[PDB]
Amino acid sequence: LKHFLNTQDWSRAELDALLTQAALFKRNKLGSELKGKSIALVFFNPSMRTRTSFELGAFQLGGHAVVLQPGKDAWPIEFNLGTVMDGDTEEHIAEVARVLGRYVDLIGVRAFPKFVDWSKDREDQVLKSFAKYSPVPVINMETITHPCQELAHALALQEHFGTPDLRGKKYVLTWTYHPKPLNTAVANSALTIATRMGMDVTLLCPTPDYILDERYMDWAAQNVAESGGSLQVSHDIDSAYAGADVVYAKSWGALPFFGNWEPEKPIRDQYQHFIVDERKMALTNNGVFSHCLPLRRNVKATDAVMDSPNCIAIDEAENRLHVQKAIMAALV
Amino acid sequence: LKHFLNTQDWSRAELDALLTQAALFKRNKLGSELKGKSIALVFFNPSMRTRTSFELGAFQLGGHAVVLQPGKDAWPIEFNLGTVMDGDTEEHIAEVARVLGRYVDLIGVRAFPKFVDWSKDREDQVLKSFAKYSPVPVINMETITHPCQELAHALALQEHFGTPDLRGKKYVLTWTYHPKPLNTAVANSALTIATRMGMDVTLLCPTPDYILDERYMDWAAQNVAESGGSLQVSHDIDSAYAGADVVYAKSWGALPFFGNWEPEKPIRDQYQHFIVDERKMALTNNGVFSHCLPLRRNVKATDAVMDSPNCIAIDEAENRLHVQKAIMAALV
Amino acid sequence: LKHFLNTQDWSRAELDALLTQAALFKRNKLGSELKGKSIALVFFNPSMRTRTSFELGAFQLGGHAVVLQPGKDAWPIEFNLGTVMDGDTEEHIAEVARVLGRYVDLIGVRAFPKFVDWSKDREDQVLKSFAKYSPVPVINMETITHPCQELAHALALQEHFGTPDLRGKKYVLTWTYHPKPLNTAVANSALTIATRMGMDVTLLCPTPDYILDERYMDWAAQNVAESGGSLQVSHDIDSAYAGADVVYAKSWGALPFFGNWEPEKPIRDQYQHFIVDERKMALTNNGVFSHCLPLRRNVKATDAVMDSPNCIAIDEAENRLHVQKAIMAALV
Ligand SMILES: CC(=O)N[C@@H](CCCNC(=O)CP(=O)(O)O)C(=O)O
Ligand SMILES: CC(=O)N[C@@H](CCCNC(=O)CP(=O)(O)O)C(=O)O
Ligand SMILES: CC(=O)N[C@@H](CCCNC(=O)CP(=O)(O)O)C(=O)O
Repeated sequence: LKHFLNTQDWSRAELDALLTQAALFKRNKLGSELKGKSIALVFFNPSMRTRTSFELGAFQLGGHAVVLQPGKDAWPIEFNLGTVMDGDTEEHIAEVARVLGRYVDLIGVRAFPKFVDWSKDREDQVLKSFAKYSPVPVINMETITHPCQELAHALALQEHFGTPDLRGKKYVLTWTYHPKPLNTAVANSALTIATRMGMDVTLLCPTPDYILDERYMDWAAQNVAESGGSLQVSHDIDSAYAGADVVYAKSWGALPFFGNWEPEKPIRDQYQHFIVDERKMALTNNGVFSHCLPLRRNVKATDAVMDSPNCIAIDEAENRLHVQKAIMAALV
Repeated sequence: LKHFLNTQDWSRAELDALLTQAALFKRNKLGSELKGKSIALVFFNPSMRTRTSFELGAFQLGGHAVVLQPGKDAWPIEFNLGTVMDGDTEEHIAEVARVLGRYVDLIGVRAFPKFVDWSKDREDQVLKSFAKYSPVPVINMETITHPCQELAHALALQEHFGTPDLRGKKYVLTWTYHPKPLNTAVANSALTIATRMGMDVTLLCPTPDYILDERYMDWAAQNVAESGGSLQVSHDIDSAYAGADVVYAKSWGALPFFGNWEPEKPIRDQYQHFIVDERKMALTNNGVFSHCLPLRRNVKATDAVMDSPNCIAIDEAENRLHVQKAIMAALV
Repeated sequence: LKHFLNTQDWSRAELDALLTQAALFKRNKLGSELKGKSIALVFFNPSMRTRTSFELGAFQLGGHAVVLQPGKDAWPIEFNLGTVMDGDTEEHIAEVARVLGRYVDLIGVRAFPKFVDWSKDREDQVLKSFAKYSPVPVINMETITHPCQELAHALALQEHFGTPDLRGKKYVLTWTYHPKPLNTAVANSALTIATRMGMDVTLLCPTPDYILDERYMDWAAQNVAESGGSLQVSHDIDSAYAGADVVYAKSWGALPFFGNWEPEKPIRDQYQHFIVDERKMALTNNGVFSHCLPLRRNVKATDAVMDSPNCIAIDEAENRLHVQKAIMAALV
């Protein structure tokens, strides 16, 4: 059974076919690819774009999305095997995925890490469990990676440069400030897709403590080798932005401080100057800027940057709708 | 771009066309005016009728409504300009409205005042922000006015009297008791639509402290002058109800006590006799009674009044569905 | 007006027609029985299967379900008559049911007992109120009985034995452990449907304190007399399971301890050995096992039992979709 858990699992030809189908759906939004079909959107965390885009996408293709929120409207789910369920969990994922599999044709899942132990969060237990027990295709709506965002981001870049080939472009994935420590998912996905696209990638962050999990650094290295791009970690803002064609900002908490955020709070607080402003964007090569949203203005990016004609964040957000429809159509 | 923020913004011919389209939809509920289209219903406060009527209306016209609840399922939104977003707000309305504008064809918004500072609440910031940044038509699902309710109310009155012309009718908008201070929205809208319809309007309330914001008193005066009706503020129950053709009850907190409700609590508590009972309705001219709902029985109106054949509250509530479909069809 | 509040209210011929229509819908899932129609699913308690199955069922039949959650998204409702609504309740069921009746064609309701006074919970006030004031058919989505579950359960049994006639089969409805006291609804429904099907039923529970309310014991006795089966209460595990063809587990709090759960906590804690494991299932006559879900593994049933080919819980859960579509089609 084929799922969409990570782009890294898909071949380039498959990914390209997805992006092309996405571009096609953007031209002809109404279709019958999901006529009489349905998808269960299981959210363990908040969402505005994801929930809206998937719901509308199912509708535009003649299908129906059922939005569920365990612990809110649906019952809380257990994921550990062989444990004695006497805690807050009412039922086990083995039952949930099998039942849903009798109702819907597709299952989307969103589950952020708990932020207490990266060792456990990095295992992607929720997503894997759904993929393991579900008799129907599973779609990652963001767990520790965000493959749907990668494709929306990629398509938006191809549309901006007027070509499917982004090789050679200088891509800067930069960390930015935020009062609280966030999921690395989007950062991990950006690194993954930018290198898979064969761009010259620079991971710009404050200190080595903010470097992404080895898993994704390794995925990127393997991708660079296969696509002809390049990977590089930098802590110097000015040299990073220099001549950049793309600047993708995202904030995340240092992995080494998982479950121990108190001491890392004073650490990030002294780097809020990583905020993407006009000055830093001025060093780029008339580069485009984007963020996955939700973004806090004057914290992650200044108002000027967000309103500049070079910010393609809205286009990228719109593309979430088109690429997800391509993914559902492919899996169905 | 044309929005439906307040009936006061629309011409009489436009309003009449809306009410007639509403009456038409009531006869033929299924249509294709919204085929393949969608509306984002953004609720910042609870709702039963509004959410249900809009959702079904979109469905009956071949479209789809996506229900969102910032702070609940969607991310909390910021509205102030140029501020440093380091508080509870994750993203700015500028982004939210622009993103939604890439997904849906219409945006409905419901946001009650915060009840801390009327000076700020009366600015209708949420609604205006959506209308400002949204590339698609915005619909007021109740903020400080409730235009959708005005039309449902108006249509129900025209159907009751068997005519579109309500000029000459004596209309009594009366305050009623409630343990807590409420939004003036419905009261403001009633005053607005009743005068726009050219009726002889009497705003019956306990003391001058309960008179509506000048903005709406002025809208009503201008409406009276243009339609040939009349406006009047009264604090005497018996003289108000006398010979009335319509009695519309609603409770609201005194504007002068915004952000300082403690001292106004003992003030309303001594006027719970404003409750619409058989006695007061007996003074009317076989007048009809209505309320926007949700209504607390034996507090705002007695059981007898609510069950009398003269209560048209259910009909008015049903009409929310029909007029809103007319509004969406017109804006699309 | 015909509602679906309990199977006990329906004749055998009607019930059989429902199960047959259900089997038919399972073969041809898409239809037009609810084209342009809608159902309001009012949930006062959590749900995953019920909400999903009804929502999809409405969609597959060309209709639309509107999901509501009083106190969450919709306004809190009052049910007592003639009371002064100055509490947490904003509106009365008389208004709610009448309004909904102007919007939707069907009303589903889910409302578990409050667990403070069985004398009040057993009156089924919410369900009855909706059925009383609603101008359109009402469907029990589980209150103190769960008729939709009975039919899903019944159909699954008929499919398992390859016949509509389950007379003669030995049916064991057994109590099982759970850290907290639960609703007896499913247990009451199982007893009701198993006897209505004319099986030899044994209610296996720890002590006489766990025997179901007389109402359902009496329904079962009347059913046994009419169908030719048999009813029996047992407290001995081994003799109960012996030669059983069906084993339906469910946990519930002792009725005599309603509103006084502290002393019954230590009572159930000494019977967690009622958990359906391989040993007990080994005594059966190659009997099938099922549970309504959500089920806690290793608490209500061991992992081995849940994964055995004799567990038909997933099939039964799937059938919720098919029988509910038959019910809606019949009531519409
Ligand atoms: C700060 C926070 O917790 N945010 C998420 C945003 C994920 C990307 N954003 C989306 O997928 C858009 P939506 O569907 O509206 O959430 C994160 O940092 O991982
Ligand atoms: C007491 C309270 O906060 N209520 C609101 C009711 C608004 C009119 N009522 C509606 O639009 C009906 P629904 O969509 O179900 O809320 C108010 O007083 O402004
Ligand atoms: C422990 C608990 O409170 N549970 C309920 C389950 C009812 C049957 N189960 C269902 O109808 C499935 P769903 O629609 O997902 O709830 C009870 O014991 O009465």
